[PDB]
Amino acid sequence: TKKDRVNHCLTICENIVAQSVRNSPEFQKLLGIAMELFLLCSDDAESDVRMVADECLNKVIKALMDSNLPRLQLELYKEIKKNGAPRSLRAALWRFAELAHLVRPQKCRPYLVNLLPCLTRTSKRPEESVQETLAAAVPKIMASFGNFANDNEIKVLLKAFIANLKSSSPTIRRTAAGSAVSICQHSRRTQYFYSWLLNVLLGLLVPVEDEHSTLLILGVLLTLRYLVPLLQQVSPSAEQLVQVYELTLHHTQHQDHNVVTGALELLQQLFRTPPPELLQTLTAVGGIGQLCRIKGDIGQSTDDDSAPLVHCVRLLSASFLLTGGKNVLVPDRDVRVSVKALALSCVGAAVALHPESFFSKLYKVPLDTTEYPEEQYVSDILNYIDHGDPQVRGATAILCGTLICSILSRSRFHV
Amino acid sequence: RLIQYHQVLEMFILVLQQCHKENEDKWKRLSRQIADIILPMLAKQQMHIDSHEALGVLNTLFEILAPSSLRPVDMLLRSMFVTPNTMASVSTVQLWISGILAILRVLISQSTEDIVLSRIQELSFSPYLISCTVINRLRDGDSKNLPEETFSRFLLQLVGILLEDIVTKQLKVEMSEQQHTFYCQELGTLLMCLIHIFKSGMFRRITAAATRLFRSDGCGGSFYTLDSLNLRARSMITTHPALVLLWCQILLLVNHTDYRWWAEVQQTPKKLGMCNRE
Repeated sequence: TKKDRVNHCLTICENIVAQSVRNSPEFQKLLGIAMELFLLCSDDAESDVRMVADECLNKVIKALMDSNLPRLQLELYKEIKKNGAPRSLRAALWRFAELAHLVRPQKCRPYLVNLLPCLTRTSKRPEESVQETLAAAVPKIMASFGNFANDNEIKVLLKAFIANLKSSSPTIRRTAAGSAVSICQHSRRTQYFYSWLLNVLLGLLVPVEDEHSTLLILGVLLTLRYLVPLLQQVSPSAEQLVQVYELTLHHTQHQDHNVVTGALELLQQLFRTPPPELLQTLTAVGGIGQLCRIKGDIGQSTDDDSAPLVHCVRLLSASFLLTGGKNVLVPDRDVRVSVKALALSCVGAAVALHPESFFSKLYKVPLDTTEYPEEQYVSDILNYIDHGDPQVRGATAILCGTLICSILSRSRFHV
Repeated sequence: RLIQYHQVLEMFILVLQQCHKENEDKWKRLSRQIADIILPMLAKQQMHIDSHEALGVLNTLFEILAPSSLRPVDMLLRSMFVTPNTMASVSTVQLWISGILAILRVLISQSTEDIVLSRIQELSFSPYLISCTVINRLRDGDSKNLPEETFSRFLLQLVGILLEDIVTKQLKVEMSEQQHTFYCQELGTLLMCLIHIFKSGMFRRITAAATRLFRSDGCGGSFYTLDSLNLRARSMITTHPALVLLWCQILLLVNHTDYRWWAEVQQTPKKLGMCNRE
């Protein structure tokens, strides 16, 4: 029999929402049954015997929100601390996160202290739906409780999440990246912890000329993509931001196309929202030097005589977009259309900062002219305007628009 | 204790306006107490007046101050003829020029030309206070004459610095769009102050000195030449036609009627075109 289980796990939600006899001990411990049951109907073997559970959890919560909020908060924190069944944990956790902002700023310190162990524990949980609920619950909880942690507790949570950056599940890696960035962001000393996480992530891949897994690399590149938006002016410095840029340039050359995609997304987020000092380093002619085959010498990001963005655009083009002849497009078997679209978007984002890079010869020292007749130019990526799939023609259009705007902006219309 | 913010300057305009009617000797005493704090801060770029609103609040505070508080202009002049600790950052240049503009409006609206020039003669500021070499040093790194000449060369070097910063500075690498807006508003205020100085007829000595300087040359590259300023202004035609027209008005106020500038901004003869050029 289950129909009357639905009827019971719905009638308790029909009784407590309407008594007008609350604010008295006769209520709280009947609520102590309603919540312990609605969170038990949550891990049931039947579909709708869980849907009525969710509906009545929400009803009891929203009807008694301002009336008896702290009671519900403790009731959900308990089923979180239990580390029980997965579905019940997801239920209690997501419902506790959505109410974190309703905790008055005298219980955020007890709650944070109590939640830190539960959070580190549920981070080590191998279930993927649990990791989704946690990726959604960590920002909400931090945005309400992080002003009440000391730097040691925040570093504990941060090291708890840095471990999952080498995990084999992509959900787990994404939850780790997002939770680490969001923990850093909603902390008392935000910029110091940004720099701390930058140190940790660059240390995880200190020698680029050294095996670093493919999963760790993906996790670190994702964490850096998430962290770069927050670096819009201790504080993180040009040294380690330039090291991040170097890491990205190195890993766009990886042989696994998932690492190539992660590095292209990082380079995209880094050219679209560049930290104000990395921007100055990349656009400066001295640049970093002051601080799918390539087929030839395109240069180095440490070169003089040219800003590092010239080399970055040369790298993207010579890698994913240009063979090196004249109007010859790279096949899709050599590099897929996803990587091609992302490389065109990165070239557009770089041209937005440095239009001169668009006009470079593809190779500083040309290919052997005995067989290659004419030197190709970076601008030949515009031949992708008639590629054959959308999101590559569209990216080439975006690049033309960005290029027009950037040329008219750099020269004062003295084109 | 909180006077470096322009909201506190508004609170002080109010405090002063009310102590003015309560008792006109608490008024003068508090006005002195306020000027003696503010002017060294402006000299050292400690006031947060890097905005249009803050500069306006500073102007109206200077107008509300008791005149006795600014009566000997030795302090105003010592607090104006300064250089910043660096001019590699846009914010420091802007704060420095902003304090200069406030003090200069005070000098041309509450004092007379002869008083200012006499006091400048006593405390011998040199025109080389900001020379092209001092400017180029402060931009990356660090280390007789007539009073009207010193004043005019100072204002002209300011004009040159502002032109160079508005023309040759990338629009979101070094400065934000708000910093660019303020740079152009500062240049507009400075050029309007100069137009008032050359057009009102109350600064005949300064006007004559400026007409002499505009016709002068680069003393081996010590000061901005008129051709250098004009080459910087000719590139602002496509982006800042208002500031360019103020510059044209100033060129007429000093009788620079060369057809190298005029037969080119007027497009004198022998595609839809840009509207700013029109």
